[PDB]
Amino acid sequence: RMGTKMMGGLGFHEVLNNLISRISMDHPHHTLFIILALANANRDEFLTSSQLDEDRTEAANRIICTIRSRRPQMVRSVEALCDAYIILANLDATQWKTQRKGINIPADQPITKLKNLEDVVVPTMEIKVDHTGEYGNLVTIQSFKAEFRLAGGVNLPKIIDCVGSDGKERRQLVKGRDDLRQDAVMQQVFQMCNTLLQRNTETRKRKLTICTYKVVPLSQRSGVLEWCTGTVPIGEFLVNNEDGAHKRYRPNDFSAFQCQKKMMEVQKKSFEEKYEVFMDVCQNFQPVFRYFCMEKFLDPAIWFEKRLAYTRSVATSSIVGYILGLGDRHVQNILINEQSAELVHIDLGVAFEQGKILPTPETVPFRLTRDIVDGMGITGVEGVFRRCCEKTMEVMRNSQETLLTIVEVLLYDPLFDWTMNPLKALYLQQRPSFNKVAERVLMRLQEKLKGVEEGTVLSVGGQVNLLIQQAIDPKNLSRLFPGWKAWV
Amino acid sequence: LSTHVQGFFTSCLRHCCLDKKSQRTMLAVVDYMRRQKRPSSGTIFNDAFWLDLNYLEVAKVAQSCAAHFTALLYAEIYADKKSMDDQEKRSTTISSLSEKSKEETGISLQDLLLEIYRSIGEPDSLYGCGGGKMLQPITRLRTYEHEAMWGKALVTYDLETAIPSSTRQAGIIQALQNLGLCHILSVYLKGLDYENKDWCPELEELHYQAAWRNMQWDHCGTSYHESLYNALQSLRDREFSTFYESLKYARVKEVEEMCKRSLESVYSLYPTLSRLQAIGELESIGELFSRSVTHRQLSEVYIKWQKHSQLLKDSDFSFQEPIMALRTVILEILMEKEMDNSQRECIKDILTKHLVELSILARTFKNTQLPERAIFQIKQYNSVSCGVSEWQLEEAQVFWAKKEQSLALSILKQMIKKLDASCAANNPSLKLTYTECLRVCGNWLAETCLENPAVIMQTYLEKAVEVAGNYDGESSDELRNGKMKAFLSLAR
Amino acid sequence: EETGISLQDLLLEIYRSIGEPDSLYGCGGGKMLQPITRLRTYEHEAMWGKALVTYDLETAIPSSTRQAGIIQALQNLGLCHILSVYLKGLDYENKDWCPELEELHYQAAWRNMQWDHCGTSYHE
Amino acid sequence: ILARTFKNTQLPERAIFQIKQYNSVSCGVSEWQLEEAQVFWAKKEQSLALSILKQMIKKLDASCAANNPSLKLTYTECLRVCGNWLAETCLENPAVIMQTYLEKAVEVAGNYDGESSDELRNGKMKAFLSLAR
Amino acid sequence: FVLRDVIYTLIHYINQRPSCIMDVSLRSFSLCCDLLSQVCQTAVTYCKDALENHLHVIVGTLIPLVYEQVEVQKQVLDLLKYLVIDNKDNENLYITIKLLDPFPDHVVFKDLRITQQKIKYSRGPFSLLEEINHFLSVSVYDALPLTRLEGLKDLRRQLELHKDQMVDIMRASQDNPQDGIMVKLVVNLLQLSKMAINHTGEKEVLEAVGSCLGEVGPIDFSTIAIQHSKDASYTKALKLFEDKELQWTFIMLTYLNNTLVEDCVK
Ligand SMILES: Nc1ncnc2c1ncn2[C@@H]1O[C@H](COP(=O)(O)OP(=O)(O)NP(=O)(O)O)[C@@H](O)[C@H]1O
Ligand SMILES: [Mg+2]
Repeated sequence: RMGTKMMGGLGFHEVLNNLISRISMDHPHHTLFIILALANANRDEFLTSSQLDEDRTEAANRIICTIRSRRPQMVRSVEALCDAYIILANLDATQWKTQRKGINIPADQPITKLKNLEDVVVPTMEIKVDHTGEYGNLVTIQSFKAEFRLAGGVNLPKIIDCVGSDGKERRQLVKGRDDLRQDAVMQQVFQMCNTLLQRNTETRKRKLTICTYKVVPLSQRSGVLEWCTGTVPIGEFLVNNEDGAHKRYRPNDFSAFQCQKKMMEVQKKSFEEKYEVFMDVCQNFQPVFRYFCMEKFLDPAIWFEKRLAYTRSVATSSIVGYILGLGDRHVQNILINEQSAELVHIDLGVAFEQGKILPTPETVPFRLTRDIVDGMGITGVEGVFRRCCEKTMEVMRNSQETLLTIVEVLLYDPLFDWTMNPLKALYLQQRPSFNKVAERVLMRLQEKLKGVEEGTVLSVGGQVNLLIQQAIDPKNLSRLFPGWKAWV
Repeated sequence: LSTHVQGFFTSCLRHCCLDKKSQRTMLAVVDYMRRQKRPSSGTIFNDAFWLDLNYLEVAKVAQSCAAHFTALLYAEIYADKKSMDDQEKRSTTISSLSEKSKEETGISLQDLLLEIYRSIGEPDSLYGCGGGKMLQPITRLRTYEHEAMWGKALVTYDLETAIPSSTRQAGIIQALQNLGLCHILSVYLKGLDYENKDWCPELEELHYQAAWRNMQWDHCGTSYHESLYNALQSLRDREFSTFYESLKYARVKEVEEMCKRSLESVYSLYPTLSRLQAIGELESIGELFSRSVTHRQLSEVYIKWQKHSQLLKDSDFSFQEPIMALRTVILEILMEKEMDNSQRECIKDILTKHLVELSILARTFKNTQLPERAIFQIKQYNSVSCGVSEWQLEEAQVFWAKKEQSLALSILKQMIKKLDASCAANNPSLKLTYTECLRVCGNWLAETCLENPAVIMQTYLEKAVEVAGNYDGESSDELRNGKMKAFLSLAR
Repeated sequence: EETGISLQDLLLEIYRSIGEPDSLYGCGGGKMLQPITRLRTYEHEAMWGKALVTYDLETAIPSSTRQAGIIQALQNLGLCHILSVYLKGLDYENKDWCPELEELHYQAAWRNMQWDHCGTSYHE
Repeated sequence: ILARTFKNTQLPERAIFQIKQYNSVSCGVSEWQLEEAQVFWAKKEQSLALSILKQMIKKLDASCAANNPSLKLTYTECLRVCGNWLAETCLENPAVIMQTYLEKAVEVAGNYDGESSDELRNGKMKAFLSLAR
Repeated sequence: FVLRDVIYTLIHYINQRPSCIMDVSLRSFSLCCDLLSQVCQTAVTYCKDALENHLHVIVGTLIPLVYEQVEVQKQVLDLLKYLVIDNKDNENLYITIKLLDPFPDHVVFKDLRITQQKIKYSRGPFSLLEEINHFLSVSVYDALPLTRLEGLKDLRRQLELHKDQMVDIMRASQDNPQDGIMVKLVVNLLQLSKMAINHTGEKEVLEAVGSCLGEVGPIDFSTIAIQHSKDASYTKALKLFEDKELQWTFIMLTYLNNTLVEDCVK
């Protein structure tokens, strides 16, 4: 909201600038990267629009100068670190697409040169807030490793290792040609939902939380985020062609490739043919996710604890994502922690039921496919999952006012590009007035928080039952995009 | 090896093997073999079948040997193997698998799963395996007790007669106690003793529990509640040696009874920990009762009790209620016993605070009869004065929780009128009560739509803010909290 | 303070005598907190659990009406076995027998088909 | 039924217990089992009522073969009430509710051709109204 | 091996003895005590780290011995003073002196208690978490419940007057409740109580455990399955061997070595 047009004795912009300056000076480690990203919105083309953008850039530059006046060393060194990060992101690295061993970082990159930045806390870490202004004994960046790994994708992000003051490595994912501000905002909402869950006894006793990771956008088209070490994509564990769980445990069933091909063939056909093909595929494709906890945790007590944690994580994530209208929950967008068996949701670009606007609309509130339920045990959705879903929905309903206020603050953020556009819709599904929309989304969220679904008021249990029935309905799953992999 | 091991495991359930040590040895053999990789390339599920085992019988034996997690894992393995075998043969939910297992090996999978989940003690998992014996009265009563549906449990216990008399009477007594009904419970126990001469130990324990909870001091191996009653009676009689002896015996008995269990689930420890904490609190109060009693010692004892209650904020109500009841009995004994120094007012205030805390705790756990009983106990020792007290506000809150809005509003309005007539910005203690009463009355009137917004804002909310702030009784923490709450209500 | 008669109490008694159910809510402001009025409200609304709890709790109520209300609340909730054991304990605890308790005992005896329990009243 | 109408739940349970004292469970179900399911529904115990009604429906389907005129009304009412309860609780998708319960109740009431009755006419009217709704 | 065998043989001789002591029994007892003292002195003099593994059992055996006749009491106190007081400056023995169980509150134990408490508190004052950690670390040494009795009392004091720090402890254990220190302490106390069953002075140990468990009531531990303390050294030793036969050999050798300190001669 920073600007320059209405500065004055009682102007909004001057008061906002003073408040933001005070916040930045009291807590530089929580605000410097944000303000620099605002100031470095168009740094990408520099290294290699509207009046609002220029006003925001000028105000951010003013805040940077004011911060630098009292503490110049940290500002200069953080600027150098951000420049090195953006330069590393802009690296093409198209030749090493086939290599998975670790590519040595070129000596030209400035990230290799910089060592011992005592004034820079690691951006990936979560910095605890102390009310006393002094910050001390914080883990600062010491150096970076000389090797970077390549992650699969259309545009290849880079996995780097940062060695901090304590000498312990932390893996970071550097991305370019993509916007990370949406992910950071969604992480903020996830943190607020976790705080709401913590302060209620019913959900605190069950330890219901949403797994979160730190995202730091460095420009309008680049960023660095926390790499969730010890996690594997659920699709990688399940339907990997070489040593996937489906291939290992059910050799005589359909291969994942066969199911995918059969699903694509029926795409341009009638709905009845889609449903019958989906049923035939599900007949020859049985879930095997229950073997995830069995093969990793041989001790029965640890196995039971990990399975319970997995089920609780699935329930909490499903309810929270339904409240926020999270979409694009395909197998590569969900990771599972190998140590704790808890689910982490990534790629949060699609939310607030924008996925229903897609060419092939998403007909499910969340992902509750056969493998997800099979991972819950012999009882399935009954028992822990349904009760935890009811508890999470009860907490959500009890905090509808605060949640609605937070989403109101989100939706009117000028820099939050949450609405669906044709280019984004086409990129999501490829094959070989704003105020009106915001008000509609807010009213839909209000209806969800009050338990109104189809014009009828439902209890927490009834709403949970309706959501589970919609999520597990084969008719809805048969209509989904093949990339969603509803049969997995 | 497969046929002989299967024969051994079926011998355990024939009911022949009846020695727990041999069953544990063979279960250890199975557990070790489960973790080894077979020479042929395969998965962990294949590694689970070094021998052609029937894992349902092994799971039943493990449950008999109190290996609940192992039994659950073996039941899951058996279900998976049965499904795979059925699919291979053809080239079914839990109920169908249970029917087939019952007609093949004689063990119902659903019943075994329900027993395993009951043994584990995880509350939500009890809803997963429900389809079996839903209509059976025992399962219904267990569900009612788990959900604290004490009225439904009492009705079902009274109705069903095929249940054995001992457990039926135990459930009736528990349901009566959990709903208050102390006089009804005492008369029921008297009638039961009239109708039967034979006395079973569990009914004796329940009778002793009712005797000490209701302060019936003429009711007089030793059990826990008998030991508690004897210790309380000795404390009243100032018999301290036998008091300490009985407390020590009860402590040793509790620990010994805990030692003979499986020690596999954390939920098995909580009742023992609650009993031991109650015994420790009684023992601590014993020393204070022995020597002279002063304001400072009572204050420190109550502060320690409040700290331990804060440590127990996440515990279940079933583990906190006995401690609160024992604290109430201890305080009432302390007040009732010889006090000629006129400093029984300190115990009166301490007991009032304790009963307000108990009412708040019972309200938090959706219980309404216990707060009413606590309010009655408060009114027994207290009266209505010009300077109102916090227990009247607590009573109004209790009546609100009972879905009796008119009564709570009337009580709060009378409280506000009395405070306005009495207080003139002179009593710092009355300030917080006045502000909270005004704020709560305004919030309730807003919620019920019984008053227009203008009157609610003029008379209650801004008035609460003005009382909290313009009185200028600053330099306090509770005042800061009350000011924050009033500001938030007015802002909302 | 002038004539010694409370208008609100008189109105409440008149409306109770008339027996019109809704009119009982018109004059409520008097003696809302009194246990007798609360118990009458609970009985009028068939809140038998609340009536039973309040009857058990409050002791200043005379024993005869307290026991009558307890028995009525127990009967209206079923609880035939509990009611019978309560009556047995009550007879154990007291030798003097008032006529209303005798009528209630006879009512419980015929309702529960206790045929060994044996001016005459209706239930007798 | 009368105690349920007056918002009383303990008396219907006692009456159901008294019924079960003298009666048992047979292949040809009776109306008191449906009444017990209704009582459990009035107790806000929806899972128990649904389980009882589904067991009733399964037993009726296994036993009856459009042969008993008395069982026809019970079967139709059980199917209609189960469909309505499943619709109210949102525990089943509309397609299964319509295929298995509502149209099935209409078919049982009408295609069996056990006409010339008043209770049959009332049951047919209720099933038609439920399907229409 | 000879050192360990001699100490364990003498300890077994001392532990089992007639309640009534005659002249020949007293002479045999004095001979055992003298031989134990001579062996301890020689081993300490010529090998500083010789007693780092056998000090705990020797002290636990000698402690009940002072509640006896004066003649044997003189020898037992002389041996205890030589082991503890006379070798406080010894660097290889100072580590193991810190970890032994506290001595009972008695006038005869005044000097030994003072020395041991200073050796324990030389670094500084102890917090509640530090006290619990020390109590848990002492456990792994000797499987004799009665020897721990005094330590139990000490714990019951701290949990009585450091309840404020228990809130901070539970808060610190919230994120990872599987290895919460309080549930670990409860499980260790219950294991100790199980060990005390069917042993001399079991009621006192049970009462101490009951008091300790009454100090920490039914606190929600946020965990379902009880985990037992497992030896990390054993696990690391197992990681070394890849062959199944080598792991079997290691397990059998560990069992055989652990059985060598048993009273039975066969
Ligand atoms: N925060 C993270 N922690 C761990 N692994 C991650 C994380 N984010 C992404 N990955 C991995 O990197 C892969 C690439 O995913 P992503 O970063 O979303 O790029 P993408 O697949 O192209 N989706 P997008 O870039 O938004 O079009 C994922 O499939 C994961 O295996
Ligand atoms: Mg992706």
